[PDB]
Amino acid sequence: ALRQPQVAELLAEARRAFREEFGAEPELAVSAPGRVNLIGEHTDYNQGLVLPMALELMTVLVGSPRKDGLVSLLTTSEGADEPQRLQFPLPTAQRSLEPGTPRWANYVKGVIQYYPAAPLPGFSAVVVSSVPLGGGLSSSASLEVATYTFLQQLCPDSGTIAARAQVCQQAEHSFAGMPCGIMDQFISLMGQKGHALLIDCRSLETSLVPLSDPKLAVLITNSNVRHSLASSEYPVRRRQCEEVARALGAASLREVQLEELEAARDLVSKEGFRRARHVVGEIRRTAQAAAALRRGDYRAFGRLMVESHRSLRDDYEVSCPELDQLVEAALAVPGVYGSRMTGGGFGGCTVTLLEASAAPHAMRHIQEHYGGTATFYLSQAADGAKVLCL
Ligand SMILES: O=C1CCCC2=C1C1(CCCCC1)N=C(Nc1nc3ccccc3o1)N2
Ligand SMILES: OC[C@H]1O[C@@H](O)[C@H](O)[C@@H](O)[C@H]1O
Repeated sequence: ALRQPQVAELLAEARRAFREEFGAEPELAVSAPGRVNLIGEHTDYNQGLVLPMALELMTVLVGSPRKDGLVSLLTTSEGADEPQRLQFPLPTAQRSLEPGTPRWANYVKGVIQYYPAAPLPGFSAVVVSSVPLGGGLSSSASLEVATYTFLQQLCPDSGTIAARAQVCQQAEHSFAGMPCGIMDQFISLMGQKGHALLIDCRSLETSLVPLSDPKLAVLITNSNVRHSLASSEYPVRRRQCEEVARALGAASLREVQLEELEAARDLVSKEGFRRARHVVGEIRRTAQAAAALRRGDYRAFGRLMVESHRSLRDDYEVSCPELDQLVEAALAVPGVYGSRMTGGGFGGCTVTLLEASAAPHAMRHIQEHYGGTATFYLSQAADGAKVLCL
């Protein structure tokens, strides 16, 4: 059985908690979703192509401006580290915000710190989410983009959608010590109901690709494991990629194709060569997968998904036995087109494209084959960041 999601239920929860917490009805509501990457993994920081969609799993901030220049936060999200409440003054020229405890508030502090428009007033907010915290569906990008979307109501920015992704990304880098690409923040902002989003991470061109055929489902399976390497080995992959680009005199691996890589094998470590083969291959597969998805060629799409996983398992070596066993189980189920790890790896989630009617059978079979305890979301493509005046 798939874990259910909510929206107005989250707003009502947010709202009740805020009224209890601050003695007044909140003035403002925002939402930003988590994401699944359908294909195009470890390409965003390589100026590659990614094809994410926004989930119905989302973060909701409910708040009001203050006159006293301080920020007061409650989260009801479980899994959030103690305390559930934090207050801090706004940063100034003299005194910047600092990352620390509790860690959940670092995402909000980071976005406030890098917010490009003045004057930013203080505010009171309640934070809720259905995005499982650090389960591999970009809970942190959902919190950053919801925060960003809230600040825009306190003090409108004059900029682009990418500029806002970059701020949220700077918060992730500087306040959470995770040097991510733009994919997660970009999809949280840019998502549309019934669409995946093709992101060119070189040009920052985006295209909404239809994905709401009722005979098709996206099954997210959470391994409910996260090896420490998810955190430590992510920045290592970015450096090895930079090292290969650098060796080949390329601005980025986007500029490099397997032929040029094959010819500069002497110029690069055995592992360097493996990381680049995945990225160069993964960029190709993502363009092929976009072309496939448009035609409604799910069989081809699924094949490209399996190739992405094999590449991530063997060349990028960012899978783990848990994810591999989850992908093995999925590909054994009749009506499954394809399965792969999604996001950073070393745990988190798999994404499976399958005929809707196969989902019940696939969930039973994945669970019985999974040596741990799997969690399931059946995900339609959802809207990106929204605002509701209360
Ligand atoms: O420990 C890690 C390791 C790296 C991945 C990651 C975490 C934690 C950090 C804060 C405490 C819980 C776990 N949280 C997130 N994301 C997040 N999204 C949130 C939305 C609403 C409220 C709180 C939220 O925390 N990501
Ligand atoms: O495709 C791998 C992805 O890993 C995520 O953890 C990261 O936040 C994204 O920016 C992207 O690099």
